[PDB]
Amino acid sequence: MHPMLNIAVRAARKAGNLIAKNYETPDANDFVTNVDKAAEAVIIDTIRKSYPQHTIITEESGELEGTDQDVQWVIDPLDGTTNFIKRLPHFAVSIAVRIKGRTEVAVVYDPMRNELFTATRGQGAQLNGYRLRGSTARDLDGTILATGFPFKAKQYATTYINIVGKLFNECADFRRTGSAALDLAYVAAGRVDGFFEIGLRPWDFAAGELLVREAGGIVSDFTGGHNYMLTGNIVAGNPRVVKAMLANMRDELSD
Amino acid sequence: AMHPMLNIAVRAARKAGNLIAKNYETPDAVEASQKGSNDFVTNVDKAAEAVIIDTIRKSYPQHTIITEESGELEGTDQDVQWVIDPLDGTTNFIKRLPHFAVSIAVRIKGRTEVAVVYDPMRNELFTATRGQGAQLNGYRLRGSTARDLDGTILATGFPFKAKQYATTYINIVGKLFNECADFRRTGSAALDLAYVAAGRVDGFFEIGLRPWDFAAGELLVREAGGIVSDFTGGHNYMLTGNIVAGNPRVVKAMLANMRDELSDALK
Amino acid sequence: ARYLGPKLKLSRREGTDLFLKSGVRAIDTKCKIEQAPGQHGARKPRLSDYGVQLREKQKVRRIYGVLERQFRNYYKEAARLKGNTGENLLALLEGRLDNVVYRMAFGATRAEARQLVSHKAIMVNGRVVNIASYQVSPNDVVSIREKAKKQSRVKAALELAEQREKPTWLEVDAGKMEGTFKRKPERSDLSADINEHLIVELYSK
Amino acid sequence: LSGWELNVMTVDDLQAKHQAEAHAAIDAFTKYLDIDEDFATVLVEEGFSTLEELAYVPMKELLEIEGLDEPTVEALRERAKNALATIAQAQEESLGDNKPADDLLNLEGVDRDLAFKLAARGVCTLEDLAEQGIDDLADIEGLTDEKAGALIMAARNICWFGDEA
Ligand SMILES: [Mg+2]
Ligand SMILES: [Mg+2]
Repeated sequence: MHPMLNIAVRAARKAGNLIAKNYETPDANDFVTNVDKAAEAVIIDTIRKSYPQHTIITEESGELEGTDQDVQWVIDPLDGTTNFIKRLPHFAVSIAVRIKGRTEVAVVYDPMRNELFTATRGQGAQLNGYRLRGSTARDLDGTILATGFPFKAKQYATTYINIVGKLFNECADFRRTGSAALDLAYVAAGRVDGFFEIGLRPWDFAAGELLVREAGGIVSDFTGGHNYMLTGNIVAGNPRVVKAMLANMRDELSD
Repeated sequence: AMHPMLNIAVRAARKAGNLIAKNYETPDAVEASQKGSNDFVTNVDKAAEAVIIDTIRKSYPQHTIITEESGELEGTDQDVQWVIDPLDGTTNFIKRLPHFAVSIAVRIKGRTEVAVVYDPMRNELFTATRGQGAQLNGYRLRGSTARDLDGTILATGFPFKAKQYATTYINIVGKLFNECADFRRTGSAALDLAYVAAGRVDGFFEIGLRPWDFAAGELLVREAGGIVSDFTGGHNYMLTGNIVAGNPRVVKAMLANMRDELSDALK
Repeated sequence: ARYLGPKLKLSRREGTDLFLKSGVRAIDTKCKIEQAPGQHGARKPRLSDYGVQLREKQKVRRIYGVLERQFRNYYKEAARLKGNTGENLLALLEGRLDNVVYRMAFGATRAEARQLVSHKAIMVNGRVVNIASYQVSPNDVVSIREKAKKQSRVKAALELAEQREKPTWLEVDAGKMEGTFKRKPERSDLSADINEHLIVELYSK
Repeated sequence: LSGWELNVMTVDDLQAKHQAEAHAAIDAFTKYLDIDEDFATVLVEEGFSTLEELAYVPMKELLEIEGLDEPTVEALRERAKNALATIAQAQEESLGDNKPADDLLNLEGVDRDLAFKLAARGVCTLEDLAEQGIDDLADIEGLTDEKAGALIMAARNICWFGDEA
């Protein structure tokens, strides 16, 4: 399980170097698609150096299939592109190594803050040399919830709003960064207790769900099942906050 | 050259930021010490405050200082005030989330004269002085170029200390979410204002802010081409803790959008 | 769960002297355990590290990137050479082209070395002989073709060789993008965590 | 700094186990010594850890050493019957933490062997079953994704859907 993660972090580092080195140029969505494509190119071409047969799933061209269909590689060289558009330095590359339909390795890497969270079954979730723990919460008092708004699917918003409302009457505060993968990485390092999102897509949160799970946490769809892999209505965290949040959010189900 | 008070303030901010960063890597020493309704004041806040005050007293033993902790320490020359937040978003620090900043502003005769905010993690230093403008590590700051509500990113803070208005706020939130593009919720009004100055957010609004938090950002956005106002265009914000700011056209659109949803308590 | 029962069965199914009991008297004399004193005595043909020997064989094969058939061919070719076989193995396996390629960084891996030798990117004696199974005699110059020295692959691999351990026995010319070899390295300039005398006794017993 | 690789396990507990492991089993040696503290210590020159075979040695061992008298060896053989029965009983006890409860047995798709499998991963309660996804409850010898799926669903009904216990 070492060499897979080895190639993973290699491609991650090269992609982050490219993204940052480019980010040092001025401007005031052409450029972001340009750099997204260039990062994907460097990523995949560095990949084909080893196992040019695993099936890559990007976020743009569906599933770039391969001849060794035992391993899928979920890729997003940029998440929450809005950030890189508007100069806000919060974005990370997300690589996920999945097998047989489930995921085994995951690496999220923020170039700006130079953070790098690795995760794999059993061997845990590390931050450049840290046995992560998740948060320590057991309730929804003095807690933080990394939220997310449907900036493409505003129809839920209303009931979503209701959730927010009720959540605000229960929790302590909210966050919003736009990089769902970074929200997941933050709940992995316990930087924020609970995470939830309405209608996400596997290419982004594939690595992040593996992160939060490996860090002693658990994920779920809005209705407690596991159709999140196809529905992306994520709710994740350590079981304590997950219960404390689901108990109050399920009663407003609309998906 | 450079503005003198600005220079001494940025020295103070550098020292304070270095202290905060140095303590950020030992979460076993900084504990959670709550003050009000989820406004922690850890000992590290006290240490940074003392460091800043000491560094100032060297060059102005006579200037009255204001601080959320020590209230108002009078000085023999109280025509000029030093407003400080040694830490903004104490919650973001206790969760060890690496997004916070120290804020130092100097008012002269009531009108804010200079302001600085410092994020040690990303190592970003938003400086601003009236009559010279705003700088981010050497780059001028002209805010967002937005002129509508579409594609606009709105930074905001929630009244998680004045939750009575929650519904109201949430109400307007919904309204906003019908026109804007996306929200941002970072947890430090100073840094949010700074981002407004850097155009990294197309605008900002908040309810229930202490007078010692926007004083370091309102001048920032002002000399950053943006504008601030209360929820109605007046100037009672300095007392209502209700701020709305951004580039002028976006501020106009936001005010015209919010004026209806507004609960008449804030008016 | 306390081991207070059969000792013959215990130390025979484990078959080794784990030092559970102090063992004050000679163990083999107390009962007929599989282990007899004077190690070289009861099993007169016995090679130390009897189970790891083949693992280290697969290690030298993974660093050479070669197979067993050509290994035994080199073995029979080296048995004809007058001299110490424990060093002639490594000598004849060092006089090849792909090894000095891994050195001079045409391919940063001996497998990538074999690829580049099979990719028509190795001019030897100014002649295209791409079969990797030749013994390019020492005191020879080899390079990449004259139309490919601006590539990303060539510049990258040559800088890589520059960043690896620089051989005193192979003049690597990273500007000239080539290698000149004089003589196979002797006992002094090879790896010191390897077995060949044991391999020689396994191939010659 | 030292260059010498290091190992940090213990200094008082669990450290004799490296070298003083065949003389540190406080139960039997001291349970025989409390009446031997008047007589003597025990004979270390033989291991006798595997007491069975090395107790079937003639008078030689019993003549050479004192304290292990003939009635002493016979009474201690009865006590070693107690000791082998104690080993068997410890075997029995080491197979006790699986926790088949009504809250963990009668659930849909749960036979007693499903209890033994779920605790075979280390699940000694019902909440734990509700603390894993299909990916993490995997690797079970005869548990697919849909069975474990509906089982997680049952756990989250009895725990998190009705939000009860
Ligand atoms: Mg993406
Ligand atoms: Mg403060």
